[PDB]
Amino acid sequence: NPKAFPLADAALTQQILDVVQQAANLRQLKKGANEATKTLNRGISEFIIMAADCEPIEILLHLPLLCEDKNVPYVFVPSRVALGRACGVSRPVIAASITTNDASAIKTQIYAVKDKIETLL
Amino acid sequence: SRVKKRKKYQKAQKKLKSVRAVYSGGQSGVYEGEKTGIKKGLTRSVKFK
Amino acid sequence: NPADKRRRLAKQYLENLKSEDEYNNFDAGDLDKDIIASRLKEDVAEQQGRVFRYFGDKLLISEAKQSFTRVGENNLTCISCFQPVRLFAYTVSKDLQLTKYDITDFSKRPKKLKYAKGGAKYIPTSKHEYENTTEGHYDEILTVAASPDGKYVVTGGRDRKLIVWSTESLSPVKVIPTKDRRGEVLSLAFRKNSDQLYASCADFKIRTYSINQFSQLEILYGHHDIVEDISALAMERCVTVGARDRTAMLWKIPDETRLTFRGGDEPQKLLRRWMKEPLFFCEGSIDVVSMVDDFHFITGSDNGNICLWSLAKKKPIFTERIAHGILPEPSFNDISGETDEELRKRQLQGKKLLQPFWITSLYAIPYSNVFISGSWSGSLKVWKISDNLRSFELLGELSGAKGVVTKIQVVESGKHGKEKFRILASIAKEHRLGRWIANVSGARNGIYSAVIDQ
Amino acid sequence: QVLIDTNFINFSIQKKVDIVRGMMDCLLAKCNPLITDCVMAELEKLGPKYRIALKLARDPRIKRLSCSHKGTYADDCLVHRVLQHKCYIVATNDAGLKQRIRKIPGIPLMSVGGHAYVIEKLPDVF
Amino acid sequence: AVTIRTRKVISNPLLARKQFVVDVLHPNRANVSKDELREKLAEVYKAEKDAVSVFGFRTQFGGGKSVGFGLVYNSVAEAKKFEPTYRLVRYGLAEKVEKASR
Amino acid sequence: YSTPKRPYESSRLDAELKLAGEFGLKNKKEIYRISFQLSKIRRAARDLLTRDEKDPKRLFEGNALIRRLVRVGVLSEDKKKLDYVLALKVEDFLERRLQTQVYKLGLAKSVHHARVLITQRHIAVGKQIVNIPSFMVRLDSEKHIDFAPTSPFGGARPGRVARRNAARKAE
Amino acid sequence: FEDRFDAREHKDRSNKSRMQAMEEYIRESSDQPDWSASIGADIVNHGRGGIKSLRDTEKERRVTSFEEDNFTRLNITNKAEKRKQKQRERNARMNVIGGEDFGIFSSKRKLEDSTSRRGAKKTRSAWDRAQRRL
RNA sequence: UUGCCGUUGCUAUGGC
Ligand SMILES: [Zn+2]
Repeated sequence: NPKAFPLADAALTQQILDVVQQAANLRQLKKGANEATKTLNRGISEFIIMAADCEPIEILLHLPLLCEDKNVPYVFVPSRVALGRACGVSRPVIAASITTNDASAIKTQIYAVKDKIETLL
Repeated sequence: SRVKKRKKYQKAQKKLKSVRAVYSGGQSGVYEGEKTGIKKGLTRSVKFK
Repeated sequence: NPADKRRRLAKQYLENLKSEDEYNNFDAGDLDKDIIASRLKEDVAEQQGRVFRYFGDKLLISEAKQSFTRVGENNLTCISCFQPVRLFAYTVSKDLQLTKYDITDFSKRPKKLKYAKGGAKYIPTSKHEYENTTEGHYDEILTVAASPDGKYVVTGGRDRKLIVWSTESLSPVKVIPTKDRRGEVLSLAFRKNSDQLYASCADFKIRTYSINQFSQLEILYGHHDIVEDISALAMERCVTVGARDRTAMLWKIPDETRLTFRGGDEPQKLLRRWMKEPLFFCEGSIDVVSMVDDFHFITGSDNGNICLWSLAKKKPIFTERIAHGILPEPSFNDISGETDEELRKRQLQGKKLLQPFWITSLYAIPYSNVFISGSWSGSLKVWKISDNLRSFELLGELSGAKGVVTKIQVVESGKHGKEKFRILASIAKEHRLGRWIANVSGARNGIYSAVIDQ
Repeated sequence: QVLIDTNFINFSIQKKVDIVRGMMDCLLAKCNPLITDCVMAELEKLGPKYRIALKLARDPRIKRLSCSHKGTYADDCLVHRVLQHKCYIVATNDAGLKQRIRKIPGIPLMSVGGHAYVIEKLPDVF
Repeated sequence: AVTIRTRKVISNPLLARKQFVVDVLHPNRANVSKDELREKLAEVYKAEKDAVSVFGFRTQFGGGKSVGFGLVYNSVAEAKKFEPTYRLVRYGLAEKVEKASR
Repeated sequence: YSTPKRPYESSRLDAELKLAGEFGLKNKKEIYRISFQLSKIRRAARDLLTRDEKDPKRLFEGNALIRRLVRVGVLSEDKKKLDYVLALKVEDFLERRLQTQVYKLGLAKSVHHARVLITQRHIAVGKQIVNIPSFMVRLDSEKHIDFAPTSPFGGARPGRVARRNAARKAE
Repeated sequence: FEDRFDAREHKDRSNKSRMQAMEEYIRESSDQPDWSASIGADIVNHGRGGIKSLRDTEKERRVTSFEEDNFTRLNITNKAEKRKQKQRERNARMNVIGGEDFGIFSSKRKLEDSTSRRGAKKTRSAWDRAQRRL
């Protein structure tokens, strides 16, 4: 067991990154570590994606404890660069969060990814 | 015909707050309190058989 | 066996549809249409041109004259060239400057001629999407395209404009906005020997223009992510690739129809295929194209794939999995923050977070036997496609280009059996769309020219 | 998921309707039929005239619940476990049980009528 | 600014003619503007403006494109010979009215 | 379309109340039309289940039905089984219409704002301006629902109210 | 007896057996692409009609090919249009949902009777089926 | 050979 433990393999990683890109287009993604912990303590979050290769790792390992407290799925993508590119911004991000919405046109996709990463976790 | 069903559904989902207790979306800001009262005598839970 | 029964019943079905070689084999409608074919005109643009320049193993590779002319522009982004039937080249940067070069002095480095630098002066005084008719670029010029006849260069970027500059003076003759808020252009390609431009805009849209008439022909829709690259030849077909939908489409633009080609490599079946006796996996995002001829093309992916596709097969014909290597893993003095090397090594998880270089530039020489791939591995790769057109293979490398290769294209010289080319490649220290790129390992913002011979 | 009782089974066999196939072409959905232990106790207590009905209720396609009470009053058991939970269709032909079930709200009621099953308080049948 | 595209250009020597299909492109304009289209066609091909003709115009839904049928002649006299009289009334010079009785 | 069996029971009335209010429908005929053809769809899929495995009808019409249901978009890509066609229902069908989709994509503030945007022609999927609200967008036309370029909520010239107010304030 | 020239037996029928489930499976397992339109270009009356079905866009492509091929507009011929356009659009809004026709699932027509289960290669001998396999 | 700056060559490199 490493610190960044529940890492996803390549198929789950690309499923995660595709729904991250679609939520970023639909304004349902809060990107960055402290925005992610803000939306996590506010409770509007469906799952959090941490990238398992940033330059420290505890910098985002603070978030699994918060997700565990509030029972939110969390998953580790192995590329901060690809995560930022999926988020649609011109920088690497290390953590992102899918906020809850019921007037959301990708709710089935988000729920399927939640089920996959929760059976992983 | 469309605005009538817009305004009899708004009436219906305002009546639904009376019969059930509707999940409004969770805690908005700081937890202020129950804002309406706490009854220590009433138990609104379904007993079995 | 249900799929066996499906295949069997489909075979019986096709046999029955046939039901509902002799010495005489002539069909009246076919020969009548062939009489109309003998009657018609314009066997010029619509050549279904196959690969007629078979010269991959012929020319030299290992001793190219490689000059990396460094320029003082932050993050060069595109390269456009020109040959008539003196040669000029064009570069453009993230510093909002277009720069004209002369390149025809073949044995030496290119020569700067003229700047054209937009800036904060060109921000429109409206913030209103159809009075975007200014005369310069105020944000992030992403692509240049020279005319096949050479009257104009046409450029555009994240300011959702197409500015068409004259060649002889680098002056903006005409401005055409893309009339909506997300309408950033990402790739431009003229169809060859023409005046028709194909721009690929991030509205999942492809706009087409006639430049010498200052008119827009046709807007054509249908990708699912941003159309990251475009490619065209002398035919009125076009080939675009959207980024994350992992499909490449090709467009009959007069018919406004398309052929889609999805990817579809899975590490489950691929690791089983290796398990019959290994760090290779699925696909991120198809990124770059170049139409090699009018029956085949090649795609550069996000997991370092280079794939070769035909016009007659949905799934790709040939793959090449790792084309520029896998990236150097982040150091133990920059992963963890513990004290001991054992825990800082445990925070690498072995091989699980090694990510491959992604091919950020691909150029097929038109109708030829050889294409060039480039990323930030430092070394361009040259590949030739086999003469049966079902595979390609690495010839050699061009290792004098330190940085990301934001553009590759070649410039021809020499006659039908003796040839020499200079491969231009725009080199930056930052990807042409966003930043995202750490470990800048000795990169410089320059033009890597190579002179290849024979 | 549909709770069966004894007169629904008897009327199914008297009208020659299969249980799971009659349920499926009534609702146009996939059904899970449930025999409570009190309905099974009632079918067994019906005697050796109803052997056909008992060993058609003994069917692996018909799943079965485990009621935890004294006595075998299936109408009480069905009414209690449906007004507790509201995730059940009640298939019945008793007039009294039909009136109880259609007086408690949100509970769809299925019944043998004619030569196939009918459903009433389920508002999405077509 | 209107835009022009010829496709499938064949030659009819029996009718001394060259014929083709005409994709006419007018983004943010109403329609084909047929006389201006004959001008644009007569200048993209050779001169013969009273020998170029278009007849079959169908605009697709939402505007922009329209497919027409273009036929261009040499020799305006033999164009007058070979074209029909209603199209000559529409575009060129001929005008003979029918006798209105019964 | 066709009317239901018992059209006036209170569960059906509260059903239609929730459906018309949650999806901005004008009358009962929207629900009844889309439910009539859904009834045909899963009445067919019931027969495809009542025949056996390796039946030619079941194999070919089953994968045909689930593939064109996935391409309409009411069925996701991974559930390629034929019992999910039975689990399908009416709001899975009228979440696919253009009014619902315009509101969910966020070009409008409610389903009624979406209905008036569609009927005032500010919405175009792909190339063509769609102008009826009950359109049933597909899984490939799901991402090209945007504002029409002929409309002031796109980038076009502003309408008559805005330009008349600008002219009168210029006077 | 004697021969008699039968165009109904050397005419290309190919439509008694053209079933949409088999054709859809062939389009799935075809391994060559399918010429689909740019996505807005195939809806018809701003959505007042359907999208258009695959048979309708095939027929439209045939009509425009014949159209350009011999330079003639088709017409508003009353009997054929009052049959075909009105009956076609009414069964289109009946059975075509979102560009996909679901009319076939509501139609009794046996697949294996006409379109499968080969009649010429019926192999009514043990030896003929043995030679057809090997 | 450039936005600066260093080695420079009497041309190539490397730090922002
Ligand atoms: Zn019981």
